[PDB]
Amino acid sequence: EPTDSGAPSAIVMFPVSAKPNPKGAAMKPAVFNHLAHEKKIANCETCHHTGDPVACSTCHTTEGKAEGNFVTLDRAMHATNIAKRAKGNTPVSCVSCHEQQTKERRECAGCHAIVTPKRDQAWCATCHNVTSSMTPEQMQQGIKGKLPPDQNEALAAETVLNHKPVQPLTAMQGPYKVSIDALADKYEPSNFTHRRHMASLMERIKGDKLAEAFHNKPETLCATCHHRSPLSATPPKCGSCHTKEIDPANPNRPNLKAAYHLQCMGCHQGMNVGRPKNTDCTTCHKARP
Ligand code: HEC
Ligand code: HEC
Ligand code: HEC
Ligand code: HEC
Ligand code: HEC
Ligand code: HEC
Ligand code: HEC
Ligand code: HEC
Ligand code: HEC
Repeated sequence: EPTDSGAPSAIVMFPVSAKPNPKGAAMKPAVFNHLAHEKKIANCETCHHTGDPVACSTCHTTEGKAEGNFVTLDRAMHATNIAKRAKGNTPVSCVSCHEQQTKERRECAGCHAIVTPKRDQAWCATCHNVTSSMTPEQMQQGIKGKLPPDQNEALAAETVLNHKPVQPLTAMQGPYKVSIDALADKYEPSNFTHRRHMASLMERIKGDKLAEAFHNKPETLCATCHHRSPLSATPPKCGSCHTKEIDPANPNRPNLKAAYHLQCMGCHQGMNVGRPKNTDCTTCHKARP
């Protein structure tokens, strides 16, 4: 399948710099699947914000220059907080649109209302992924904008085709139900439908390639809720980090009650759950007669 646009189906993107880089001091080049993107975004100018479709690096070099308003390659590819242009087009970055996706799509917006992205090495590597078949020489030529289109296409194509998404933990790999009773007092324990929740959440995003590329560890989705602890099938209790009472030390951290409310309710509201509403108290935990 060829692209409508006439662009290569997948493209390797290099760190175009005014500073010579004989040692290849750089991030691993990024492979952009143009075909898959263009099939999801009809407006070519959403990305090619100046109109004519040309490499962003023609204007956005690592150092920045006149043609790009000194907006560097780093900024053009990872900007967040991009201001809405009063007139004309509001450019997008790779990161901002991806971020847009998690906030605008109901199936993404529940977990992403409660997830604080790590944006660690694994996150960088999702984009910075050119096949290891790329040689230092090819790296040098791409940097100089002298890599032949056929070699670029071939490196990009190999990258796309050699990708194998990670096998996540099944909902059967987590507990079926969890009696959340760490604070049981005025109400009964909340009998959480742990497995049903996980399974419903995963089904809604099954096959999404953006989601699959960035959820790249078997337990990543478990970290949605079990955050700030090593990826694991048996994470520590919320109660191990969240104190019953506001802890006067480190710091502003929600106490346990708020941790549960903010987390459970935060997702429900993020993916517009019909029930329970945050005011449906006995739906999550029956009042104690
Ligand atoms: C896709 C959404 C990306 C993620 C996440 C990260 N980067 Fe990136 N960045 C990506 C592209 C398309 C490009 C341009 C092509 C290239 O690889 O050069 C870049 C550019 C950079 C650069 C500038 C070039 C360089 O000197 O190698 C750097 C320094 C860079 N990116 C760093 C970086 C880091 C550290 C990231 C994780 C925290 C990261 N990027 C994620 C797109 C994407
Ligand atoms: C963002 C999700 C994209 C949309 C939608 C479209 N394109 Fe694109 N294209 C974009 C990038 C990030 C790249 C790689 C540029 C790089 O630095 O290598 C491009 C590249 C092209 C090109 C090749 C430019 C060249 O290297 O000189 C062409 C001809 C092109 N794109 C055409 C094109 C058309 C017509 C679009 C709508 C059908 C379109 N693109 C949308 C990403 C984005
Ligand atoms: C030169 C003809 C351009 C090409 C090709 C690309 N960009 Fe660009 N970019 C250019 C200018 C002159 C400016 C500033 C315009 C203004 O409204 O200020 C921009 C700025 C951006 C930004 C916004 C940065 C921010 O507001 O902080 C982004 C994210 C951006 N550009 C992205 C981008 C991408 C991804 C490109 C290829 C698909 C690309 N630009 C090409 C000029 C030029
Ligand atoms: C919205 C306007 C986008 C822009 C800007 C960029 N990407 Fe993107 N990304 C977008 C969607 C909707 C998807 C899913 C496409 C589909 O098949 O469903 C993707 C996903 C990716 C992926 C994951 C899969 C793959 O192609 O490897 C990668 C790593 C990716 N996007 C990279 C990427 C880079 C490097 C970008 C700037 C050059 C970039 N994307 C911009 C939507 C948007
Ligand atoms: C809970 C079951 C999730 C759903 C459904 C979706 N995502 Fe997700 N995502 C989740 C977690 C816990 C993480 C890890 C954060 C970090 O520590 O790395 C992520 C991460 C992403 C990312 C990368 C981080 C970022 O750039 O913000 C992307 C781009 C992403 N997720 C996209 C995404 C999309 C498009 C979804 C709907 C189709 C989606 N996610 C659903 C957990 C969950
Ligand atoms: C699910 C989305 C919730 C909604 C809606 C409400 N609560 Fe909640 N609550 C939730 C959890 C998972 C827990 C932990 C239960 C425990 O035993 O560990 C709590 C806890 C409380 C508590 C403390 C425990 C108790 O006294 O038994 C209080 C008093 C409480 N919740 C009050 C409360 C009120 C009044 C709500 C409606 C306005 C309400 N909760 C909604 C989950 C959820
Ligand atoms: C939010 C939607 C969750 C996701 C996604 C996962 N889990 Fe979970 N889990 C979460 C809560 C609120 C609870 C209660 C914790 C507490 O301290 O009250 C749990 C608990 C567990 C446990 C403990 C079971 C037991 O004590 O009976 C385990 C072992 C567990 N969770 C595993 C687990 C795995 C492996 C996940 C991904 C497949 C996963 N959880 C996701 C809420 C959330
Ligand atoms: C220690 C290893 C943690 C465990 C286990 C849990 N959480 Fe946590 N969480 C912890 C920190 C250090 C922080 C504060 C971060 C900061 O910005 O101050 C929190 C924060 C929360 C919050 C607020 C929103 C957030 O940033 O994610 C909530 C809603 C929350 N935590 C909920 C929560 C739940 C329900 C837990 C068990 C499933 C849980 N946390 C465990 C660190 C620790
Ligand atoms: C998204 C990441 C969620 C988190 C965190 C929690 N819930 Fe949830 N819940 C979620 C969905 C999307 C729905 C609607 C139905 C669907 O699957 O599409 C619900 C539903 C509930 C309900 C009713 C059905 C049930 O399975 O019991 C309850 C009572 C409920 N949720 C409780 C609950 C609690 C106590 C949570 C934190 C421990 C919690 N949910 C987190 C999405 C997500």
